Amino acid sequence: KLKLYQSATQAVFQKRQAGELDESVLELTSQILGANPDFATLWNCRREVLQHLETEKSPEESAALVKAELGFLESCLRVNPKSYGTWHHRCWLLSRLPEPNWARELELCARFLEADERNFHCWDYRRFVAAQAAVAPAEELAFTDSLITRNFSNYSSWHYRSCLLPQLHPQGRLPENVLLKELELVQNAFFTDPNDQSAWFYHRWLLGRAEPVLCCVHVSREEACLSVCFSRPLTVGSRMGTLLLMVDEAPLSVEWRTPDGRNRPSHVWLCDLPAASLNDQLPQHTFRVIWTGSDSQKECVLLKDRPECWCRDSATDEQLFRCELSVEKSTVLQSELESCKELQELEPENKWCLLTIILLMRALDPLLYEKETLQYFSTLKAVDPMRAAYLDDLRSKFLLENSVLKMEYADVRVLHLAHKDLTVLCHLEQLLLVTHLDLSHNRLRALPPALAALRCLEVLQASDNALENVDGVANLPRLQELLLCNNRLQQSAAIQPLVSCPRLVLLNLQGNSLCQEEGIQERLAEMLPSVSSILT
Amino acid sequence: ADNLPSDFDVIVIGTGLPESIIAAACSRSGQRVLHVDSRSYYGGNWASFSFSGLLSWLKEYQENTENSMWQEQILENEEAIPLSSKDKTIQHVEVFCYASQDKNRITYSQIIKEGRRFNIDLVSKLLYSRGLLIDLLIKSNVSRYAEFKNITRILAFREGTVEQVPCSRADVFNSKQLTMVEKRMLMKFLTFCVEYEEHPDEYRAYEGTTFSEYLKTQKLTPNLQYFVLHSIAMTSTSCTVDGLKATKKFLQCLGRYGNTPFLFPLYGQGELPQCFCRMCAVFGGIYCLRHSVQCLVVDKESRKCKAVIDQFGQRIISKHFIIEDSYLSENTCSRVQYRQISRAVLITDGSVLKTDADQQVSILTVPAEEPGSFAVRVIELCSSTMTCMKGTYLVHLTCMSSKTAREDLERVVQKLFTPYTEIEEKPRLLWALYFNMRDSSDISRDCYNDLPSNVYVCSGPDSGLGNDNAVKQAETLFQQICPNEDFPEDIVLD
Amino acid sequence: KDVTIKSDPDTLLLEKHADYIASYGSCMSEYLRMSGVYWGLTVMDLMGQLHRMNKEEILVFIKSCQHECGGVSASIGHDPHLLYTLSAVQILTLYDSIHVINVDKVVAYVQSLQKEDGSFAGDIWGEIDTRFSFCAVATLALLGKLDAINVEKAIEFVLSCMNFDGGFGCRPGSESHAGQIYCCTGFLAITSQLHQVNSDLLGWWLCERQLPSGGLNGRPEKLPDVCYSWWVLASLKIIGRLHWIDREKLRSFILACQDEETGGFADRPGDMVDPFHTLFGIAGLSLLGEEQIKPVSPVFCMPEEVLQRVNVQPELVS
Amino acid sequence: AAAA
Ligand SMILES: C/C=C(\C)CC/C=C(\C)CCC=C(C)C
Ligand SMILES: [Cl-]
Ligand SMILES: [Zn+2]
Repeated sequence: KLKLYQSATQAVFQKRQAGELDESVLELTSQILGANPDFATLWNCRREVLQHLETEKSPEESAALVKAELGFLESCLRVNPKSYGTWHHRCWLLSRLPEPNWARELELCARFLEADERNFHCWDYRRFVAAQAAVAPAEELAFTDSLITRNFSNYSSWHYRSCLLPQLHPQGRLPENVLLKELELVQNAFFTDPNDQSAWFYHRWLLGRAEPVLCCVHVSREEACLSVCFSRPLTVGSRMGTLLLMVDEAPLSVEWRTPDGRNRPSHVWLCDLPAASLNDQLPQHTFRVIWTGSDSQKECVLLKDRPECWCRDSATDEQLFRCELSVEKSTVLQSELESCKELQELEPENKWCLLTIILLMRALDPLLYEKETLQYFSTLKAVDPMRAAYLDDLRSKFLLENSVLKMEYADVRVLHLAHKDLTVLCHLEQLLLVTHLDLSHNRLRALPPALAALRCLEVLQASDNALENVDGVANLPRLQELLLCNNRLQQSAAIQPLVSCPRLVLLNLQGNSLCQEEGIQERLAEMLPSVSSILT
Repeated sequence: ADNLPSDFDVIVIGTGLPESIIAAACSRSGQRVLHVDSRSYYGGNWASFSFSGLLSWLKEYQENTENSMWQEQILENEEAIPLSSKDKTIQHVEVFCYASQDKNRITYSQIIKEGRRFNIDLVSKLLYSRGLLIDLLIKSNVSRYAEFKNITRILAFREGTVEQVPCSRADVFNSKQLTMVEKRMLMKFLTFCVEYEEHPDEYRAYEGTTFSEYLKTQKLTPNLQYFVLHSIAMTSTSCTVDGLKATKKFLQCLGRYGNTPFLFPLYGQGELPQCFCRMCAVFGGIYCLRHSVQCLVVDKESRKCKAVIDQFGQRIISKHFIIEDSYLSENTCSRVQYRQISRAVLITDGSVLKTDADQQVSILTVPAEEPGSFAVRVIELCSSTMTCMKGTYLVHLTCMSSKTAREDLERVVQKLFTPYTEIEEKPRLLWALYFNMRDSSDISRDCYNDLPSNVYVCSGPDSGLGNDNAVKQAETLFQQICPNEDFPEDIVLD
Repeated sequence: KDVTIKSDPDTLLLEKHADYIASYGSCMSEYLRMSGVYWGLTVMDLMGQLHRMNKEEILVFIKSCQHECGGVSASIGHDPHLLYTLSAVQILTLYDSIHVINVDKVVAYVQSLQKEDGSFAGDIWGEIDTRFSFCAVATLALLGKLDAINVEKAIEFVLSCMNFDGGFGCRPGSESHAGQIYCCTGFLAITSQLHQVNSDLLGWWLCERQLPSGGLNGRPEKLPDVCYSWWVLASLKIIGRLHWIDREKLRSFILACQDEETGGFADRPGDMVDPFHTLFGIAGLSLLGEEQIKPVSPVFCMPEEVLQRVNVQPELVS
Repeated sequence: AAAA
């Protein structure tokens, strides 16, 4: 069966088209609005008629029908807690009202929050009421510590804490003091219940920090080029700010571009250098880059007979892959780790635990737990097969970092990464100074555009991979040898991008299907006339 | 009362919990019932007493007549069965008054003065969140006549210290005593117990050993073992599948009304019987306190009880007769084997586990040690329970007895409290009471000598923590009396 | 740990769906018919079956909804709202009849909804929602009018809705939700701000949405919905992490959600089917590569065809 | 047929 509920509707339209901002409709609305609380149009007509007495009719009808609503709303929410329409009307109503009845709000909230600890509509409304009645952050920070102890799956709860704690205490994610505490509060959140993603996610976010920045300044004499690398991708010459160059303690206007000249947000930017900034009139030249908008400043000096000079921020000295745990912190984490291996014995198939065991090792001593970390990924890859791709790129990222750290420590520009089963490349913007890069024997399916940051790359050994795309090789100033034997370069069009490598002389491609095309050696010589030797 | 109708469908003698329930069932069922009791108060051995009421009660069991006049009323073709004329269920009544008369010191006169602020139960029992009685209370709405309060904690006494036992998800979390590792083991294992049936082969091999030998093999520290064994499972010998069934009931009760499995009637357990008696009255039941019955008038031929004769000589006819054990002659019960319950009722000036929020009903379990010794459960009541004056706690101890109540419970009491004295860290004991109650529960009806078929017997309390026994026999009885018959907002809390 | 269990519908029933949507409209759904038509039309189109819908009637209906303020209402008589405004521009954009409504008003209606923080209210009754920061930017984009608003400010707002886990919620402070990540990543793509999104982080949170049944949910501790398949995959494609999902497991789930009888797709295997999920089911398969569904745009949820025509297609993440 |  079915009831003609539409009739009441067509009625409200008629009883409106003229200007009946009365109550004869304000009631008929509750009729449809009861079943279809998502019929936004109605919440309007109602929101209309009734504001036609909130400045008109006697306060003994208005202030009265006022509460008459706060009752109706609860009645709607009861049957439909999830509904942007309802909750909005309430926000609207409780906004207009002259008297701040907020007191009863923080209770109506706790009411629905208890019924459904996972109703974002309610937490959003509470956030509203809290902001209105100016509830102290600490006050709310307690409401969460309680909702967390009783509940088993409270993500909305931890999420909120992530917003509250920052605004209570302004390296680490939170102040050493607040941090070490919050950790303990979470360490048992998942020990009590490890099948609660919540605790696990929040826990990950607690091991990181934020970034302030000019992270490198390189100057090649032969290229008469000055290269600059930023912490994150920004756009020089626009809001964010721009770059100023000071050569020999005097400004020098330069144009700034990205490797592909499209000048979109990027880690790398560069400018050409005039003869004066590189000639012999002085025993040396001083370059000083100043990024406004953060004012990060970098400065390097180019001696009379040196081919290049730079000023880079060591990933190590900047703790980008670690965090240099303070004697105290270190101990709490070292304790955090051990406790987790136990949790694994009890909960062997808990992917979250295994994973967190890895993140903990990355936080303590990435290089030390290298053998271990790799063993856990194996374990993890087995218990959680659906995230094999994820784990792989993650293992790849960490593997890269360890290598970068070794290179910085060894103080060289050769980055070895052969036989690491790498599936992706990361932090390429840290590689700017690298001259030789070996990425052969891995599972890379592509060299990425981000590879453009490698302004000193002379040789690129990427043989034996699953490379199907080599687009990121484009625009590499110093690239002279590009080895790509045995890969998956199918068509010769996949080599098109290489015509942007002005110094490319050796191009080994043997092993790719593309060599099977007829006249491939001739087609390529046409396409890359500058490349002296092209083995195919 | 001295001019009762001469006809009734069923007569109930005694106002204990079981008799009361059954009395209500039959009234709601359309049956005309006459409910009488000898005492001048409701409840039999389930009764509640003010302090003055308690003093009188124990006094009549420390002191120690031919009146057979109904004989001229026994027809030629009839036989009579004399009932008991004196109650012999309480024994070894021992009392101690440590208070000053018999920092804010409480004196004996204070208790006397405040005597009505007390409600000492002879029966020490907690209500289970989800048990037969609680449902019955709700389904019959008898609960309307009573408010309830949640037991705010389970406790364990070890190494001469009282501590709180973590038993809920929230407790384990906040606990700062369970090593991170433990919180997992416990939480893991408990989640198993509620579903122990879902893992038939996770204990199967142990389906033939001590539930304590089993818990020794599981992934539980010894600490957590004690907890699950005594504090949660509360099982004394106990079979492996027994502790599981127990812990399961505990866990399925946890949460329903609070952070614990139990409730406590406001004003005491003694209120429960009176609730059902009220319904009984509501549906036409006729009540008579201080109204004893002399004998049962058995029909010489059909051999069925056909009526009774009360103290006023009135001859009252009924179809059924329910009689609480106590009201039967030493003869009728010459064959019955009984058990004895050791009881202690202490009045103290402080909680066993001192805290900032001192208004709370907690329960402790002291595991026996001796072979024939049993598990002693001590239930501490705060004044808010409405069973004792402000500034004091009413602590009840119970256990199946070996010897006299005092010999069974004195040791525990001396380990938990210290006798008050002018020699002005555990609470102070101001007044202790020990006594033994007869346990006539779980006795086969055929053990009674010559009672007609239409005469049923209700038992008194049992040493069991809850009231499932009282509800069961009442429903069993209701089966035999009213065949193919039948026995809604929930309770109210403090 | 609460996931569904696929029974023993493993094959894409194109025609069966084609019939469902083509026969749909022939009750209480009216308060959103504009978007309703938009789902049915878009899905049919992705199935090279757009010719089975009354363009004329739809076009007349669209015009009938553009109220004298620019905004478009879900249905004739109802109130104008960004949502139905976008749904309509889309209907018209894929019907190339984008001349039926007053484009100048629509662009006015949109800017008239941006606040000083950059956000966008749903309608005149001020309902700030990143869900609407998308509708605005998407509508303008499909009209080459993305300049009408304060793009710099609208971006600042959307970025302030980023949570500790990489995702985005309804408004500053809100909880990361799948449907809200789509709108913010879609808006971030349209406004060339993807370099702000943290691909690795949000990408992880996003793949974790996939349960053992193969399906995906909208947030931690929830059941898979074939509709979150679209919303999660689309966000993944935009941020370039689509390879982090198990294409197969998901393909089986999505396929199971279809009624081998009535046609169309259902939220979960066995429940009722509707046009909303029929679109996101077909849409989801499209993003995973299917030789029977035209490539769908992971930003406008329309045929990548229709979008290459209007020459509107933000470059996604590398 | 939507919700949130
Ligand atoms: C009722 C639906 C939600 C709360 C999820 C929010 C997502 C949207 C509103 C997407 C609209 C955009 C298009 C694909 C046209
Ligand atoms: Cl009980
Ligand atoms: Zn859905």
